[PDB]
Amino acid sequence: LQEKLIAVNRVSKTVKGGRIFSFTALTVVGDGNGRVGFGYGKAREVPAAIQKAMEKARRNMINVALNNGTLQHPVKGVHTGSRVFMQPASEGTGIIAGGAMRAVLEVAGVHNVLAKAYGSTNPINVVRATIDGLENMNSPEMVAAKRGKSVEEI
Amino acid sequence: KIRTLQGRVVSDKMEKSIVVAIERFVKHPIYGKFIKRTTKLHVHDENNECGIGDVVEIRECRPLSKTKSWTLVRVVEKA
Amino acid sequence: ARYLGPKLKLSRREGTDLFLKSGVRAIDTKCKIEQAPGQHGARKPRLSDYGVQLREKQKVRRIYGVLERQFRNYYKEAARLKGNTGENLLALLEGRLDNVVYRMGFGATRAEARQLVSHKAIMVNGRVVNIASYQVSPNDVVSIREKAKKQSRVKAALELAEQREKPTWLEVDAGKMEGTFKRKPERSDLSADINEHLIVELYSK
Amino acid sequence: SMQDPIADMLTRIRNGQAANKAAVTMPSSKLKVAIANVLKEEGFIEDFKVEGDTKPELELTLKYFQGKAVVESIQRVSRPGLRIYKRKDELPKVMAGLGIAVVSTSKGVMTDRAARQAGLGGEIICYVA
Amino acid sequence: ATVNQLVRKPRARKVAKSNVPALEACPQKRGVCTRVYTTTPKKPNSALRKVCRVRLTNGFEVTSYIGGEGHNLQEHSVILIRGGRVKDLPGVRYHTVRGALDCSGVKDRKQARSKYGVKRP
RNA sequence: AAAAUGGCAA
RNA sequence: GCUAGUAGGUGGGGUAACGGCUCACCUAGGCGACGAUCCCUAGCUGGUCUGAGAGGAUGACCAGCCACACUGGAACUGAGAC
RNA sequence: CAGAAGAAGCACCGGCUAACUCCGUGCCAGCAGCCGCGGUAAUACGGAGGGUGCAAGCGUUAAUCGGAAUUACUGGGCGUAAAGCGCACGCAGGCGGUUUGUUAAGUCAGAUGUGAAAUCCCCGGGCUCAACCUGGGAACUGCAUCUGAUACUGGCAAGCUUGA
RNA sequence: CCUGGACGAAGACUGACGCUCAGGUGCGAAAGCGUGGGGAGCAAACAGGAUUAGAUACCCUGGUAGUCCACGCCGUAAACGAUGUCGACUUGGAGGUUGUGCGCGUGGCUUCCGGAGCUAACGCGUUAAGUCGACCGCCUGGGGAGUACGGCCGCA
RNA sequence: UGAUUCAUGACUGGGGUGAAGUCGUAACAAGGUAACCGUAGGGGAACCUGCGGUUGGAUCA
Ligand SMILES: [K+]
Ligand SMILES: [K+]
Ligand SMILES: [K+]
Ligand SMILES: [K+]
Ligand SMILES: [K+]
Ligand SMILES: [K+]
Ligand SMILES: [K+]
Ligand SMILES: [K+]
Ligand SMILES: [K+]
Ligand SMILES: [K+]
Ligand SMILES: [K+]
Ligand SMILES: [K+]
Ligand SMILES: [K+]
Ligand SMILES: [K+]
Ligand SMILES: [Mg+2]
Ligand SMILES: [Mg+2]
Ligand SMILES: [Mg+2]
Ligand SMILES: [Mg+2]
Ligand SMILES: [Mg+2]
Ligand SMILES: [Mg+2]
Ligand SMILES: [Mg+2]
Ligand SMILES: [Mg+2]
Ligand SMILES: [Mg+2]
Ligand SMILES: [Mg+2]
Ligand SMILES: [Mg+2]
Ligand SMILES: [Mg+2]
Ligand SMILES: [Mg+2]
Ligand SMILES: [Mg+2]
Ligand SMILES: [Mg+2]
Ligand SMILES: [Mg+2]
Ligand SMILES: [Mg+2]
Ligand SMILES: [Mg+2]
Ligand SMILES: [Mg+2]
Ligand SMILES: [Mg+2]
Ligand SMILES: [Mg+2]
Ligand SMILES: [Mg+2]
Ligand SMILES: [Mg+2]
Ligand SMILES: [Mg+2]
Ligand SMILES: [Mg+2]
Ligand SMILES: [Mg+2]
Ligand SMILES: [Mg+2]
Ligand SMILES: [Mg+2]
Ligand SMILES: [Mg+2]
Repeated sequence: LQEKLIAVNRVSKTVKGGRIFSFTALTVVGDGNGRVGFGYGKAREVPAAIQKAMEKARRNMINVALNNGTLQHPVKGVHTGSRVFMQPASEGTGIIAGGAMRAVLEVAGVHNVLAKAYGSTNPINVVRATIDGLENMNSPEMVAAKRGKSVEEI
Repeated sequence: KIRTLQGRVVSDKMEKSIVVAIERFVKHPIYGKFIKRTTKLHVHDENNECGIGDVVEIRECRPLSKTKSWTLVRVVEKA
Repeated sequence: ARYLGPKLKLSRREGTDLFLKSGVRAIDTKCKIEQAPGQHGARKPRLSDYGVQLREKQKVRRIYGVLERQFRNYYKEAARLKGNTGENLLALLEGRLDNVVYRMGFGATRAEARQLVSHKAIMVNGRVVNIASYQVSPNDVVSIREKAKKQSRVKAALELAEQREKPTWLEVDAGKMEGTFKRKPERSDLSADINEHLIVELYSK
Repeated sequence: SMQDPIADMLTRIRNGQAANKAAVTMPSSKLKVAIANVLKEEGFIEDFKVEGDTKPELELTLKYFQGKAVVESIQRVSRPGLRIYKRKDELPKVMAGLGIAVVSTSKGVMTDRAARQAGLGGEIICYVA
Repeated sequence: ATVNQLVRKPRARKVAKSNVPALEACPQKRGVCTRVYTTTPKKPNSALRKVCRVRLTNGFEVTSYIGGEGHNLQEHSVILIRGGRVKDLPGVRYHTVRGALDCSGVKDRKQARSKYGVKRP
């Protein structure tokens, strides 16, 4: 499983004594063959936060129906303020995507894609929008089964 | 054939002349909605046959006046 | 229009041997290949995504000795050419007369091959070509000039080439000191160490 | 007032699928029946039937593959407020060909693929996926 | 907005006014120093920043920052100005080009010499 | 019942 | 809101040629919220730059068209020029 | 023919953004695109060593588009962030239930004419390569006409009853 | 006394006669303005008494315009559901109010709660802020400013 | 003789910026008289008061 640290942020809560600082870590893990999950971890120390995120990511993996390292069709994903568009690309195109989307796509095993993030580019919401787009992608085989047709007919 | 336009007479006040409104349905270049556009032509009416609200066929001709280069072919519909 | 500085620093920055020396001796003996150049070289800073992309592009450039403007033009050509842009790009760099002369073993290094080409010691299809960037077509014959055949450097380079792995797409005859570019190298023929996708992504940044 | 009966039909399917209704019914029309035939032919709906003469009602039987609606998206394209027509060369592809575009051509209502085979353009009624 | 509304009134683009109007879309302009003085920056900065009031060839009168350490500018000095506001000096939208016309290069500069009109040692 | 005020800093 | 040669008609003159082009007489028209009139700015195009595209910006060089030739005005000669 | 001879600079190194330390200075002098930096241990000023990026150039300024889905046709919004007219009637305008026939305006298909050449793009050819030059094609998304198609939209005619 | 609208029942009738609406027109709280009345209570202003450091206030005692009527003007309000109008569609529960058929139905309007869905969140949730269609109005960083200037309107 | 545009003009209106100035304390908590909207009158100033309106008011033991 490939693991990528997307973002580390210092957050704060106020108490009578003063401010209490903690760290958050957004991570993604993937098998490079259409399995990908994201993890969000919080702790007083950065390494602890990363470890918690990685552990969550490993148990939150979902399956994506990739076609030869590319998407099946153009997909739109939305979470909170983040709206993402992703489209299949030719071999050698590479990952043409923004940073947060890039990590998800790389670990998922997408080698070629054209993407654009609209609205908020907040990493936590972008990761969720991206994974949402991928999960709702339809293979030709699944469309054929739902429509009661053969893939050739589709 | 001969190229002709069909339009509604909007004025017949001039002597031997009428103003005819030609309607064209055109797709808007950006928005893509089909919009009605109007072109008004001064037309020669030798017999002063046409009346306001009539539907007429007109053909292009040589200049007959400053603003007239079209002539009446027939009155398709009376008002 | 050419890098004339120390060669091993480039390899040290990349962290891999760029074959900027003959290979008569190991790079480790010549320099501390592992350590990056300079005072703070021993420290290994975390590299950003941009950093990773930049370093890959610089590595490929340093291997073939191409400056940015020419390398950018290669990228643009590779993108225009049909098929895989990254594969097209590597094919263009391989097609350079300079590279072909080194791969045929006429030159010990690409820089040595460059001087040979520049100094009119190389003929393509029986015509003298002194342009390093010249693109060699399939079935072209690259040969040393009769005058330059006697040079000691060329003979030494041929011996070194025997030690190195032989390119499948090139047929070379020693003594005759002529070679034929049979076909454009496949991606499989080239090293898998290079990640061309990073370069393509970088130029789309 | 009611100014787009086709959009109403598409919405009834969309809402019915969302509400996991077994079937949806509406006032019938020749155009609606034509669209229903394409939907049935492409396997988006199980069946359709028309009942009554003075006021015919079209009933469409919806389908769910695994407790999930087969029609994941259905959207009006050409609409009264903005009509969309395309040449055969510019005929739209839905979900990279996995979906269908319903097209009204001079030879009748058909999928984009069928229209492209017949080398005909027409009005893009709706996208279905 | 509906298509019908856009047909009646199309989307309108912004004015996009220049921040360097005195240049009048020229890379530089020549001017004569009417006054050379120092001004304090706005908070949270403290300094005595060197500026000149300049009357340009186009007739506009503007304030221009004199960058680098030390200068020879006086009233009646002919200088070349370029675009570039000074964040902490309100109303200063231009920089004096060091080492052009009457303005001399900064003395004893070894780095970023081209930015201060200093010839190679 | 009355019950005003407290430079910007980091 | 704009317009009295103004808009149209009849006849005469004029032009290489149709024509308010000009003139006499007659009618009262004509234009305009699908922006007339007025104000400001501007040579137009093939193209060029940018952009995934749709757009946006631009019209130097090259080629097509137009306009101008100290400023205002005028004709003459000529197949053709004001 | 003779000889390494005659031929390297510019910006940058706090984050964005590839590249770090020492010394000097001490809210000064100065830097600065933005966020900001400087009040005695400054990777942010100035110099030096080292490094990064470019290279016969390199920076700066001006200017256009991009990123900006930040005028949103493609492709945005309006309970509280900017945004529903105080409410309503209503002309122009936009849009409109269902059936048949007819028309063929829109629409669609094909053909013809035109859409200068250059340019752009593709496949080639020529200058040692390239830039550059050049052959043929494609394209010029348009406009007009002719001949067809008739589902949808429009027109016309006759209806229908579900809206009114 | 004159008069507008809504809703229900069962039939009959007309036969798309519809929806929206720039400009236009009408209506439009309170205060205010004009003319003529009226004037108990209340009460801007005003006066005095307190309170207070001061007290042009809050509190007290008084008190004029005004509040009322006729007619004309003004045309604005957090004129708010801060939610444009019309139509279709999409799980429920408890109420209120008003019809109607045979305890069980079936209509109109309305209050609370909540499901999916939606939403930045708060929340909305068949009376949508859900899912769609038609048409209109409006927005484009904060100040400067709903101000200046010009126009139109108004007695002001 | 008009229109329009630009420049300028004693003085004057409001706006902005700048010292740790002077006078108060109007708002934010029930901000110590809930706030705010329209309007009217008054007052060194923030504001106060009347009339109607809104909740984008706290409290309820
Ligand atoms: K400071
Ligand atoms: K005339
Ligand atoms: K005449
Ligand atoms: K253009
Ligand atoms: K002239
Ligand atoms: K002649
Ligand atoms: K839009
Ligand atoms: K028809
Ligand atoms: K109307
Ligand atoms: K009284
Ligand atoms: K409206
Ligand atoms: K004046
Ligand atoms: K108060
Ligand atoms: K008040
Ligand atoms: Mg060069
Ligand atoms: Mg000009
Ligand atoms: Mg874009
Ligand atoms: Mg002559
Ligand atoms: Mg870095
Ligand atoms: Mg120090
Ligand atoms: Mg720029
Ligand atoms: Mg844009
Ligand atoms: Mg927005
Ligand atoms: Mg507010
Ligand atoms: Mg608001
Ligand atoms: Mg309202
Ligand atoms: Mg037709
Ligand atoms: Mg051409
Ligand atoms: Mg019809
Ligand atoms: Mg009143
Ligand atoms: Mg009164
Ligand atoms: Mg009283
Ligand atoms: Mg009192
Ligand atoms: Mg208002
Ligand atoms: Mg009210
Ligand atoms: Mg409002
Ligand atoms: Mg209405
Ligand atoms: Mg609720
Ligand atoms: Mg005002
Ligand atoms: Mg207070
Ligand atoms: Mg208070
Ligand atoms: Mg309050
Ligand atoms: Mg008071």
